[PDB]
Amino acid sequence: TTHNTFVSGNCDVVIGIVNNTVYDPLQPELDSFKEELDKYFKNHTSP
Amino acid sequence: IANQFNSAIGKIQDSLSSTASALGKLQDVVNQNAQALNTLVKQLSSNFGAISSVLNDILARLDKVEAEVQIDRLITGRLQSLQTYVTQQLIRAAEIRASANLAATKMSECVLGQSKRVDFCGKGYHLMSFPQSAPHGVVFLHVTYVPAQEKNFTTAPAICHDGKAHFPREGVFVSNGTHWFVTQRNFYEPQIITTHNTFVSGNCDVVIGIVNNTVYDPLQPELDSFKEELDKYFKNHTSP
Amino acid sequence: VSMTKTSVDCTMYICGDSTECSNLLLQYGSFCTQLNRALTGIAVEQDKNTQEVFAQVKQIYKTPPIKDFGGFNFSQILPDPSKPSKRSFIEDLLFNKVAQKFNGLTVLPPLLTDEMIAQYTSALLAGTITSGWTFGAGAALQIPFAMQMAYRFNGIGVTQNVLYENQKLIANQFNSAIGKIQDSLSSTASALGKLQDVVNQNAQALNTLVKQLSSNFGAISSVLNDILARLDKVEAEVQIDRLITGRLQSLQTYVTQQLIRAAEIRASANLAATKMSECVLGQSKRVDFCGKGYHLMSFPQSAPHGVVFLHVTY
Amino acid sequence: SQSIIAYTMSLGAENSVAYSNNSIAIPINFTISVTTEILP
Ligand SMILES: *[C@@H]1O[C@H](CO)[C@@H](O[C@@H]2O[C@H](CO)[C@@H](O[C@H]3O[C@H](CO)[C@@H](O)[C@H](O)[C@@H]3O)[C@H](O)[C@H]2NC(C)=O)[C@H](O)[C@H]1NC(C)=O
Ligand SMILES: *[C@@H]1O[C@H](CO)[C@@H](O[C@@H]2O[C@H](CO)[C@@H](O[C@H]3O[C@H](CO)[C@@H](O)[C@H](O)[C@@H]3O)[C@H](O)[C@H]2NC(C)=O)[C@H](O)[C@H]1NC(C)=O
Ligand SMILES: *[C@@H]1O[C@H](CO)[C@@H](O[C@@H]2O[C@H](CO)[C@@H](O[C@H]3O[C@H](CO)[C@@H](O)[C@H](O)[C@@H]3O)[C@H](O)[C@H]2NC(C)=O)[C@H](O)[C@H]1NC(C)=O
Ligand SMILES: *[C@@H]1O[C@H](CO[C@@H]2O[C@@H](C)[C@@H](O)[C@@H](O)[C@@H]2O)[C@@H](O[C@@H]2O[C@H](CO)[C@@H](O)[C@H](O)[C@H]2NC(C)=O)[C@H](O)[C@H]1NC(C)=O
Ligand SMILES: *[C@@H]1O[C@H](CO)[C@@H](O[C@@H]2O[C@H](CO)[C@@H](O)[C@H](O)[C@H]2NC(C)=O)[C@H](O)[C@H]1NC(C)=O
Ligand SMILES: *[C@@H]1O[C@H](CO)[C@@H](O)[C@H](O)[C@H]1NC(C)=O
Ligand SMILES: *[C@@H]1O[C@H](CO)[C@@H](O)[C@H](O)[C@H]1NC(C)=O
Ligand SMILES: *[C@@H]1O[C@H](CO)[C@@H](O)[C@H](O)[C@H]1NC(C)=O
Repeated sequence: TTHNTFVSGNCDVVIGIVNNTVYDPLQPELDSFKEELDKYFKNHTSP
Repeated sequence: IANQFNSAIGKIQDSLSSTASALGKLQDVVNQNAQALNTLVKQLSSNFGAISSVLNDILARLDKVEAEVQIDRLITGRLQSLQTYVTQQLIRAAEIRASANLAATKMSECVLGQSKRVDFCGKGYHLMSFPQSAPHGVVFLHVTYVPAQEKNFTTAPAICHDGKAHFPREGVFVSNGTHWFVTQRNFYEPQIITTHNTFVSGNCDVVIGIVNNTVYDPLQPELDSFKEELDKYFKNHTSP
Repeated sequence: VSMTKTSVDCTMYICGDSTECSNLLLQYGSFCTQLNRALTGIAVEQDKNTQEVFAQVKQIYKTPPIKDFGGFNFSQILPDPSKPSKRSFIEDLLFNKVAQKFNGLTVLPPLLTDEMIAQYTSALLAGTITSGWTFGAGAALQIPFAMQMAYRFNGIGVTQNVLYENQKLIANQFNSAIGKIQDSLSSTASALGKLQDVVNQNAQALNTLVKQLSSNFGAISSVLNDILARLDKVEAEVQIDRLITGRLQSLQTYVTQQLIRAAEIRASANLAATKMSECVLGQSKRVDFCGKGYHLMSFPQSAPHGVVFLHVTY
Repeated sequence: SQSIIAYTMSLGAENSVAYSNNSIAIPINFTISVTTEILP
């Protein structure tokens, strides 16, 4: 997660850097906050 | 970092191929053993009050009754010389014992580890060390991080933003003049001050010399980008 | 750290002005070049002990003239310019508690005069209260003094806001803490008695060494000229050789006490060089190594034949 | 042209330091240094 790691600069310099997900856990929360908001707009389409 | 390491090992070699007295601490104890044995031998030529210092020169010229009065002096001189030499060597055998137990402590803490003791694994901050065999000795090539180019910065103990005091979790606050950053204590790598770099405690009354700047929050702009997208969905849904 | 240097000459000590005695000395061999070498090996080392304890910094650091320390009143341990010596109020006190002689006993001077030992102390201290620890591990980098004290607290697992929330109390404690050691040191003796206990043994060894000149060993006097002025040159030697074999046992013992104590003094000076490194040039986490408690910082102080550490502990 | 001289020994290089309650010095660069320490 972004909490198990820290950040600096870009992939040119770090010899043997590897590609992966870093899975920021704020976002699989706030996506599920937007999908709940989208349910509120879909409910607001009904009246 | 590798080129500073390789440069330094190349210099350590170039010095050991050019300077004489670097190994002087080992030369010194070999010189003591050479000098103390030479002294133990030079005592043998002493007459000590006997007719001669060659004991065969007593046993070739005197009979037992008078040879005794000569030989007993030679025993006295020599025995005292050995009680002297062995006591001098015992006192040295501890000078070595202590040098060995210091070298075994350094072998263990500096080679088999990394010590947060100052000056115990060479000068600087310790990274690692390497043992070399020397005759009757050890050499530790201690490898150390030393800070090299420095500049002045203005600093403050805390940043005040919401009347709450923010402090670094690690590092220190630095101003280049225009801005405020937070940097790791032993290398200048400034960062935007955030809730991740800084923890909070109490209020700006109590901290002597506190200063004012904003502390960045990564949540508010990101959740504002969702409020601008929310605004469109609200404006759209006026039309049906 | 040091002990009082001495040097003693076989020729003077065994022979008060007799060539008959001096030929009877030469009869034994290299003993007297060897005993000149033994005491030289101590005298070249009490300087080495002073250098390994004080020379741990390769620059001299000077205090700023302002007392911009955020509450901490170090003036008691920095210099007092009003003295003819550049020492502190505390270091003056350490000298308030603690030519050549007949018979060839002598006391050689230290390589570093006390004024130069006090100078190294004032520089190690001026580093300590301005440069963080960095004047050890590299170049000197200034840091605000109370922000150094914050690193100390962050070192002993206290969160640094606890300093900035209480810096007034932490100073009003600290100024009292350096005030209470004054009142102790003003009146108690035994607080420095460890150095006096070293000096007493070198004095008690010299008292013995000179006392042993006054001994017969079966000879018709303890005195050399009072044997020459009576017995003629051949029958005298039965007397003078007994004064030699006596006096030479006396040196062989005195040098054996001085070498064995020089090793005890070395062990105490090398421990002090470790205290100076870990307690003055840094902040150790060895528990109770820099005084009893959690360590924050320590200040060296110059004393006769020793170093004194004022350790600060939470 | 050589001579033996004699002198009061210095304690090495002088350094008055620019301390202030709001000034810090921070390193921007560093040296990896190797030293040799020799023990009997
Ligand atoms: C880690 O992920 C990187 C992408 O985030 C990836 O870099 C990308 O690699 C591809 C394939 O080599 C490149 O594709 C293009 O290659 C050249 C231009 O470089 C073009 O002529 C081709 O037509 C093709 O479009 C991407 O341009 C490149 N992108 C970036 C940002 O570098 C790394 O290769 C991955 N590394 C590892 C070790 O997995
Ligand atoms: C203190 O450090 C600051 C951070 O580096 C620095 O301010 C930064 O200056 C750079 C230029 O070197 C700015 O970069 C922008 O410059 C123009 C702005 O119109 C654009 O064309 C560029 O693309 C780029 O965006 C940074 O924006 C600026 N950073 C911040 C946080 O404001 C200061 O100059 C330093 N001050 C001192 C006294 O040293
Ligand atoms: C650090 O930032 C603080 C907030 O920006 C700032 O405090 C503000 O100081 C001003 C000027 O003294 C006060 O202004 C008020 O002054 C009196 C009451 O003291 C009123 O009669 C006036 O009408 C006026 O409102 C602010 O009230 C005060 N604000 C807060 C929330 O504290 C500090 O002074 C700054 N300090 C430094 C060194 O930058
Ligand atoms: C750190 O700063 C000090 C002094 O402060 C500076 O003074 C002005 C000249 C200007 O630069 C201000 O913005 C600063 O606040 C520097 O100290 C001087 O150093 C030189 C030798 O380099 C010496 O001749 C002066 O006597 C010093 N003056 C004082 C008052 O100490 C210092 O060089 C700066 N160091 C770094 C690493 O940035
Ligand atoms: C640091 O502490 C000393 C010792 O208490 C202070 O010295 C006293 O100062 C007052 C005011 O100048 C005098 O009236 C006293 O006679 C001083 N006593 C002694 C024993 O000298 C000193 O003022 C303090 N310094 C700082 C910078 O606060
Ligand atoms: C690691 O070693 C292999 C050879 O064994 C080499 O091909 C590879 O490039 C090396 N990787 C890095 C990051 O240097
Ligand atoms: C630092 O000292 C100067 C006086 O020399 C003063 O103007 C300034 O306000 C002080 N700041 C702090 C935080 O003590
Ligand atoms: C508005 O809603 C319609 C569906 O009713 C959709 O096609 C359109 O993409 C939406 N646009 C915005 C800007 O929300």
